[PDB]
Amino acid sequence: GAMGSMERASLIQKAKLAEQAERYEDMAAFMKGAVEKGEELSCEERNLLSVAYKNVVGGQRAAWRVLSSIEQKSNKGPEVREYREKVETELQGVCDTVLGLLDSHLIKEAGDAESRVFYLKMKGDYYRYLAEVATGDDKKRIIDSARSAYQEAMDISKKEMPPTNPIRLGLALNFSVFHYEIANSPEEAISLAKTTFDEAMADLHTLSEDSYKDSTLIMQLLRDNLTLWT
Amino acid sequence: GAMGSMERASLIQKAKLAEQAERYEDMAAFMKGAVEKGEELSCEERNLLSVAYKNVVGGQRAAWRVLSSIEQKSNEKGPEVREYREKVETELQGVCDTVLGLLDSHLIKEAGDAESRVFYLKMKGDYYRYLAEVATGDDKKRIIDSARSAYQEAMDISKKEMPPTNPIRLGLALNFSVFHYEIANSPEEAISLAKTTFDEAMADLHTLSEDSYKDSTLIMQLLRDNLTLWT
Amino acid sequence: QGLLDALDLA
Ligand SMILES: *C(=O)Cn1cc(CCOP(=O)(O)Oc2c3c(c(OP(=O)(O)O)c4c2[C@H]2C[C@@H]4c4cc5c(cc42)[C@H]2C[C@@H]5c4ccccc42)[C@H]2C[C@@H]3c3cc4c(cc32)[C@H]2C[C@@H]4c3ccccc32)nn1
Ligand code: NA
Ligand code: NA
Ligand code: NA
Repeated sequence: GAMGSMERASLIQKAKLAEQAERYEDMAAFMKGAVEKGEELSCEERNLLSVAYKNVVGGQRAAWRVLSSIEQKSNKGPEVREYREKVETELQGVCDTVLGLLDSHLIKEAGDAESRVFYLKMKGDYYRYLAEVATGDDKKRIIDSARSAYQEAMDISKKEMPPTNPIRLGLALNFSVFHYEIANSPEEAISLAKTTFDEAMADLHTLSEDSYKDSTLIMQLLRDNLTLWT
Repeated sequence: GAMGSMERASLIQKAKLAEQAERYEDMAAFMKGAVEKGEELSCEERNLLSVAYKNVVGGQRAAWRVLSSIEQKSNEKGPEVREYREKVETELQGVCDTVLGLLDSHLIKEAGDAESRVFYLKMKGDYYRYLAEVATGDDKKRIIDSARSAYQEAMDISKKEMPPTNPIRLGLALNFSVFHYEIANSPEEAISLAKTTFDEAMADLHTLSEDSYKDSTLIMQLLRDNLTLWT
Repeated sequence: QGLLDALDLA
C-alpha cells in the first residue's frame, strides 16, 4: 500500500486532518494504512475508521438511489443503466475493501465485547450495502453473510452487554432494518425492534451516565420505526 | 483517454445524470470527454463544463483553506499538516492544469460569437487566479501575469462587441476588478475599472431589457457596493 | 467522541 512508509501515529494524525477538511476518501485511506500496521485500534481509532468508510459508501448509496430512481421512470437508451452500473461497481469496490479489512485485521476471538460486536455489526452493514445492489445467486449468499454476521454480534451482545448498551441497541436497530428493507421479513423487523426497546425499559436501572445520550437517541429510532411498521 | 469510445450525446447525457446525483468529478470527466470530440459547445454545454469544474476546484480550495489555516496555528510540532496541505495543493493544481489544457487545446478560438470567446477567456483568468492563490515567488508572478492577460483579452472583446449593460460584460468587469484588489495588489486599477464599468452602464440603462434587466442590475449594485468599500 | 456517528445507524 502507498501508506506503508508512513508512521502509524502520522496516519492517525492526517486521518483527523482529512476529517476536519471533509475529505473522507483520504480519511479512509489513512485509517486503512493505520489498520495495516497490525495493532489493535483504540475505541477512538475504531470510530475514525467507521466514520471515514460510512461517509464514502453513504455518498455512493445516495448517488445509486438517485440514478436507480431516474432509471425506473423509464417504465429508453442505455445511458442511465450504464452510469448506475459504474457507481454500483465503485460501491462494491469500497464494500470489499472494508470486508477485507474486517476479515484480515480487525475481527478476532480476543478483545473486548464492544470491539467484537462493533466489528461484526460493520461486517453486517457492508454485506447489507452489497445486498441492496445485488441480484440472483450473488444476492442470496450476500443476505446469508449479513444475517450470519449480525446474528454472531447479537449472541455476543446478549451474553456480554447490558440491554441499554448503545452498541447493542445500534446493532439491533440496523439488524431490524436489514429484516425490513433487505430480507423481506417485516415480522422479524417489528419483533426485534419491540423486544430490543422493551428489554432496555425493563432493565433501565443498567443505563449508564456514559450511554444516557446515545442510548436514548437509539431508543427513539427503534420507537419511530415501530410506529412506521405498525 | 477514458471517454474516447463514448458518443458525444451520451457524454452530455451522463454529465446531466452526474449533476443530479451531485457527482461533480464524474460530471467534469464526462464534459472533458465531450469537449475532446472537437465540436463547439452550446450555451447550455458551456455552462455544464463550467459548473462541473467549479464544484471540483471549489471543494479542493475550501479543503486547502482549512489545512493552510490549521498549519498557521502551528506558530507555537510535526510535518504532517504541511505534508497533507501539499497533497491537497497538488490535486487542486492538477485540476486547474486540466481546465487550462482544455481551454488552450480545444475551446479558445478567434472564431465563434463574442459571448463564447469572452466566456472562455474569463474562465482562463479564473483558473489562473485559483493557481495564484496557492503559488509563491517567481511561479506566482508568471501566473498573475497570465491571469491579467486573459482577463484583459476578454475585456477588449466585450468593450468592442457587447453593449455596456450586458450581464457577461458586467460579470467579467466585476471578477477582473476583484482580481486587481484581492490578487494583483492594484487598488487603483480595481476602483478605475468598477467606476468606468458602472458609469458606462448607467449612461445606457434606459436600453435595458426584461430578459436581462435583473442580473444586469444586481451586478451594477456590487460594482458600487465595492466602490465605496475601496473609495 | 464519535460513537453515534461511527455506529452508522440505518
Ligand atoms: C469520545 O470518546 C467521548 N465522547 C462521548 C460522547 C457522548 C457521551 O458523552 P457525554 O458527555 O456523557 O454526553 C453529553 C454530550 C453532550 C452534552 O451537551 P448538551 O446536551 O448540553 O448539548 C451533554 C452530555 C451529557 C452532559 C450534557 C447532557 C445533557 C443531558 C444528558 C446528558 C448529558 C441526559 C439529560 C440531558 C439529555 C438529553 C437527551 C438525552 C439524554 C440526556 C454533547 C456531547 C455529548 C453529546 C451527544 C449527543 C448530542 C450532543 C452531545 C446530540 C447527538 C447525541 C445526542 C443524543 C440525544 C440528543 C441530542 C444529541 N461524546 N464524546
Ligand atoms: Na458510464
Ligand atoms: Na465537443
Ligand atoms: Na500526505
